[PDB]
Amino acid sequence: SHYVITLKAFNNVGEGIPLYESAVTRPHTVPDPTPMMPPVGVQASILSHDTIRITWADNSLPTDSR
Amino acid sequence: PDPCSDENGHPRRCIPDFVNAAFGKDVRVSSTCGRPPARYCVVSERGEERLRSCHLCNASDPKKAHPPAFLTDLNNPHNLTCWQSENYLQFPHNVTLTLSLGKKFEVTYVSLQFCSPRPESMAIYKSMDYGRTWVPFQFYSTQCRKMYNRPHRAPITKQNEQEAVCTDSHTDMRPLSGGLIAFSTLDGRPSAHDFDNSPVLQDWVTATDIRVAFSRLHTFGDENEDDSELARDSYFYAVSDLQVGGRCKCNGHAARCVRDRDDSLVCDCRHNTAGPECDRCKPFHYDRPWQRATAREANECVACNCNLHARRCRFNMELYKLSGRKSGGVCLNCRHNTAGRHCHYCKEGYYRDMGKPITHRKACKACDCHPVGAAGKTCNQTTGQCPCKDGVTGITCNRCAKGYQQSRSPIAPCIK
Amino acid sequence: PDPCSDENGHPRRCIPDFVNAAFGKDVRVSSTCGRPPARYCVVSERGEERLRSCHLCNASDPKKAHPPAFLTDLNNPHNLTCWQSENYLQFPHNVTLTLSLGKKFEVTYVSLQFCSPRPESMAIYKSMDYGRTWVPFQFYSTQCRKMYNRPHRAPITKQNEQEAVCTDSHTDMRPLSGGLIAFSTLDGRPSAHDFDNSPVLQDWVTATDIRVAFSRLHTFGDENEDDSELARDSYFYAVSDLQVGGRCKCNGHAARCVRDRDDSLVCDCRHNTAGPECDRCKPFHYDRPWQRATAREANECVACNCNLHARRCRFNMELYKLSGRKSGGVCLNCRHNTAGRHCHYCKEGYYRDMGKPITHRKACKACDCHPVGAAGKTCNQTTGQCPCKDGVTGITCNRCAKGYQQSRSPIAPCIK
Ligand SMILES: *[C@@H]1O[C@H](CO)[C@@H](O)[C@H](O)[C@H]1NC(C)=O
Ligand SMILES: *[C@@H]1O[C@H](CO)[C@@H](O)[C@H](O)[C@H]1NC(C)=O
Ligand SMILES: *[C@@H]1O[C@H](CO)[C@@H](O)[C@H](O)[C@H]1NC(C)=O
Ligand SMILES: *[C@@H]1O[C@H](CO)[C@@H](O)[C@H](O)[C@H]1NC(C)=O
Ligand SMILES: *[C@@H]1O[C@H](CO)[C@@H](O)[C@H](O)[C@H]1NC(C)=O
Ligand SMILES: *[C@@H]1O[C@H](CO)[C@@H](O)[C@H](O)[C@H]1NC(C)=O
Ligand SMILES: [Ca+2]
Ligand SMILES: [Ca+2]
Repeated sequence: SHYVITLKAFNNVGEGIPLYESAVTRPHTVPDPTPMMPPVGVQASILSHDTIRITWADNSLPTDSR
Repeated sequence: PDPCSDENGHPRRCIPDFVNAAFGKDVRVSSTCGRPPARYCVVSERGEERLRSCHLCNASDPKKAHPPAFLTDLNNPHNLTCWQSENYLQFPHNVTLTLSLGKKFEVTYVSLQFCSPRPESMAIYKSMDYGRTWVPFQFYSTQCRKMYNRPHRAPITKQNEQEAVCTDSHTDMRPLSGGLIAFSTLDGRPSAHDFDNSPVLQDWVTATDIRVAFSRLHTFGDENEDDSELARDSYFYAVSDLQVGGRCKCNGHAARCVRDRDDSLVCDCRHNTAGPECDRCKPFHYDRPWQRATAREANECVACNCNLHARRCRFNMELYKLSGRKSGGVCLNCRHNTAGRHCHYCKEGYYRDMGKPITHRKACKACDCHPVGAAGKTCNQTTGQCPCKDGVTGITCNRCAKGYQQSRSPIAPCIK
Repeated sequence: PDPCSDENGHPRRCIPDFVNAAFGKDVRVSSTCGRPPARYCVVSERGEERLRSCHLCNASDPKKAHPPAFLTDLNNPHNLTCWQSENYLQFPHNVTLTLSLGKKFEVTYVSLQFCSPRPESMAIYKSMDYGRTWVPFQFYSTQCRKMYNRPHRAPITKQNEQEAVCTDSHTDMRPLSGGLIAFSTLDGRPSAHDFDNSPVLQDWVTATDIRVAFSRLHTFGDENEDDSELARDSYFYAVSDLQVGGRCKCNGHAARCVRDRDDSLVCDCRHNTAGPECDRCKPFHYDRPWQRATAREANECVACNCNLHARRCRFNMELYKLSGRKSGGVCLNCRHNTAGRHCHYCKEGYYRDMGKPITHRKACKACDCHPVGAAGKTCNQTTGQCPCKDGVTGITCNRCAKGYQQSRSPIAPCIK
């Protein structure tokens, strides 16, 4: 957020002439989620001139929407 | 001492201090009580009952008057001073307040502290030109549709952030005294977070004059009763404090705004720039296209280099494109027989002196090619040899070769 | 124009001008005639006879008054102005004069010009703090032993030059008017010749306040006679001129003392120093330990170098010792992923870009080592090669080698 700060000098008779200044507060840091393990055993199997089938495995797999 | 200079002395973004631009400035209003002197009544609510205290507004008496100067004067909570409009100026009739800054200001807020209850309908207007045309800034009403032809509680669209929005917020009759309406210019605007890179919102905050129009006032519905005088005298617009906060628009190239020779408020431009808002660039500094200053990059105006041979330089877009967005400043009318954007070169009928550099005044010696000896006037630039005809041995083609005798023919000057 | 700068602009020892620090300053005294107004008698000796002229001291009348302001005012031989103590304030009773400079001054002398005869017993006192504790400076008496518990005519010892000494010098009743007592702070002190290198005497000359106490006055012995009034009225302490000479203590780093924001006398420190007496060093200048300036060596405070990556630096004694008394400034909390007292370096999980120097922002590129391919995260700094497992050909260990196929095992990613 962008705040506007005002400073006044006051006594018993009242408040004096103000002095203005503005500042933008620094954004809160957000921790990044820890990453997952990438797939293993990635093998390319050439079938034709325009088709190649890719096969991979996952060590994390012992349900999920991954 | 200078804020524009870094610790080493490198250029950095310059911003003028945040100021209430309204303070001590003359405001033109449509109505003021006292001419002729009329009675006004203050309404006060306590519990379930309403109380009225009637006073007189006399423009001549300083303690009884409420002039427009009471809007812009110092706000003191101990001794409040407010301006007061003429009694019962209800819709269609309106009460307007025009404020002229006389310069482009990047407005952050427009606030109003009321002595009387806040209006049912109020609108904030701005002027890009110095008062010619008016563009709405913000609307406040119970019926945005019926009053100001705008949607009620409309969310800020990314498609048009340069549009004034209407809300029923801050319009409540309570508090009947001390009510505040403060308009945040960058409130709700989706790209406000990246303001420095958003020219759309940079233009939105810009205003030279501010006009606040009070269209409809809050009423209890007792004005149409048997006694109209007592009721209608207790409805009026009164404001104690008017604050237009924001910094002087200097596009990040000035730390302060100073009054010039014609008594006009202008930025004290830096980073080799000129203009009322530092929008353009100082003469002989057209080496780079003008760009507004950001937090990370100073965006200073780059000086031309003509090696003290030209007084005027021009910007070339094609050359700036060919340089890979580096430099595009080409010098105009190069003096001392020089050429190129660099402005150092030699000419025909002339040859370069190897003893002195190209930057020197006597860089090109005269090539005195004989009119009957030499074929052409243009010679060899590195050695200084004229194009001789009939194999003439002369440096400037002045002497016939061995065995050759001088001839009468202009085609054959030497004959073997 | 600046005395701190040399002809080329190199640093040199700065000394404030020699001033009478007492001049025009308020002095608090214990007694003054006129309240109530009393009679005083001036004694004058001519030949073998004594003569007395009695006058009146009236505090209200300007021509008859002798206020403490008459000590510090301009000394005029044509029109002398002296302060006068209350009549007959003989031992044990004393008359003291406290002078507050409000700053550390390197005192060269303390002088007193008397209107009445000089005292039989007088003492000069100084204050290191601003008046809390008092340390003796010099004693003057006929009986140093009996009066001030100090040896009479004691020679200045090399073992303790910071000790006040007592003498019977300058105590003589003659002259009965115009008698002078001037105390030389560095008189007789054995190491005074090498003052610049002697901190013991540098501390001795230092004082913030000066107090002179008149303990016993000279008498003829006629006060105890039949008529006490006439006799006792002719014995009093009177001083026309009080001079405290010396330069402002700025340890050779300032040419003048200026009053600050709180109206306090402070040195205008130079050579990258700060402090009331230039005793400490300006922030970010802790590259060398603080040292007082001498005639041959300027002894300037050396600036830290963090290559614009750190705002705060600290002094390390061990590093200063390891450098051979050259430099000992180590930068604190190095920014932009740098290390070292120099503050330029690279980190693990990262490698150096050879195209740009170490001082550049983008000096270290990210080392994106594959989590299943590479063995470790830390790579080769000069080439940018991750520690590959099973002979992986990839730069970041991303592709299997020739003949090798990708495997399910986390230990063996590629199998032949
Ligand atoms: C107050 O109003 C009356 C209206 O007739 C006017 O005559 C008078 O001058 C005003 N008071 C002062 C102090 O001017
Ligand atoms: C105090 O308020 C009254 C209100 O009428 C005004 O006339 C007066 O000038 C104010 N004084 C100051 C110093 O603001
Ligand atoms: C206010 O009244 C004036 C006429 O007095 C009119 O021109 C204007 O449109 C009205 N409305 C606003 C919002 O100013
Ligand atoms: C001198 O002293 C007397 C003491 O009674 C006093 O009344 C008088 O005012 C003094 N003289 C002057 C000029 O004040
Ligand atoms: C001259 O001396 C008398 C002594 O009482 C003093 O009152 C007066 O102020 C002196 N004048 C100057 C100019 O010093
Ligand atoms: C002077 O008298 C005071 C008391 O009035 C006493 O404190 C002090 O010790 C005496 N001696 C000196 C040298 O000040
Ligand atoms: Ca006010
Ligand atoms: Ca004097």
